[PDB]
Amino acid sequence: FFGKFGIVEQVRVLPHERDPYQTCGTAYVCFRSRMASLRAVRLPVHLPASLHNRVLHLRHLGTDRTSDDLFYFRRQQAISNLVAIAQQLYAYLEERGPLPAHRALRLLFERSYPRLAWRQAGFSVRTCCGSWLGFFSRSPFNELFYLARETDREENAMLEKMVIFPHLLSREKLQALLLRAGRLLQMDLQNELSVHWRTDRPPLPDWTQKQIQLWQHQDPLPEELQIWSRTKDYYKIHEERFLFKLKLKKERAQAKQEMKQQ
Amino acid sequence: RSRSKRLFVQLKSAAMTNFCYVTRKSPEKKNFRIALRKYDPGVNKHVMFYEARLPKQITLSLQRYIRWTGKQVKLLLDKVEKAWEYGRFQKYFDNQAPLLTDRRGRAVPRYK
Repeated sequence: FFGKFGIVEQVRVLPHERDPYQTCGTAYVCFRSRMASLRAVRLPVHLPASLHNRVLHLRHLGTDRTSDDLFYFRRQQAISNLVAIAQQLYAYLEERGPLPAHRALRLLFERSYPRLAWRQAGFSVRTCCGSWLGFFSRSPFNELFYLARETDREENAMLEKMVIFPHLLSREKLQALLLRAGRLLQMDLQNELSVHWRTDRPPLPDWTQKQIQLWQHQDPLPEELQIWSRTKDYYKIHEERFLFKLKLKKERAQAKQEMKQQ
Repeated sequence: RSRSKRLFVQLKSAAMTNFCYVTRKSPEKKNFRIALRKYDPGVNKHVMFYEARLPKQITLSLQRYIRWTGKQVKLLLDKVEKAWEYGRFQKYFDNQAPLLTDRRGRAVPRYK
């Protein structure tokens, strides 16, 4: 995991007081570079179910910087706020008709995390889309709204001369669109936590990939050794039909591999 | 143990039905070709039959040794291959060996 940020000099995991084969829950990661360590400390580490769904908390020993353990839930709140903002803007357009951008945007509010205090809607937009233009141009919000001409300075000037028009939808279509927007934002949230560990790294030989696999899975034992487990009580060991079936399966697999090659 | 020197002769049908009769002939007539006109049930009448040229043992002990150690498995794998190429194990209308093995890996039912 931590190779994504630079060269890792060492990783150590403290054993449990009562079971040296298990961990107490603490580890130390020593990096080659200060910048790499500082980049690594920024986000917490979310683990899958097989690792008990734990969220690992990181603490830099040279600067006291800590990971942002509330990132996931704050982003979930931001996504809910964005969906609410879209619904509010659509309702405002349905009531007052087409509206200018700089006046419509000031009618939209979000609820802060975690206690849900009303706020001017400017943070969810920049945490989920980066800007109001991104919000409008990214799907499925461009299926709800249509921007029309009559840096931050460019953004403000560009919005100061627009009118937001609605796409006339039914209740069911709008509800489906809102659910779709929520799902897509959720996927965006998961991507940044599950970035791939081979990003910007050289390819690995087949032997190296097998060594990587062996840390998690063991290859099946050879079938020639396995055949001896057929008990004499019910089986005839080394039976002709059984061995011919094995040969036919091997031939079929080789033929399929040849087809794949060609 | 019989001590007769008579030669065994197999008369195959000339109708290509694979039907045969069997008899014996004197050793003096080794190079004499026997031919007869006899009934052939494959075609339902009398056709010609002609004598043919007719150009180790796998015992119980050898079978047991192979199946317990599998050091000369090819001998029986060849018989399995011949059966497979001929048309055994075709899944249908076959009471004897419809399948190579059951789902659990046994070669059943025992038909021999």
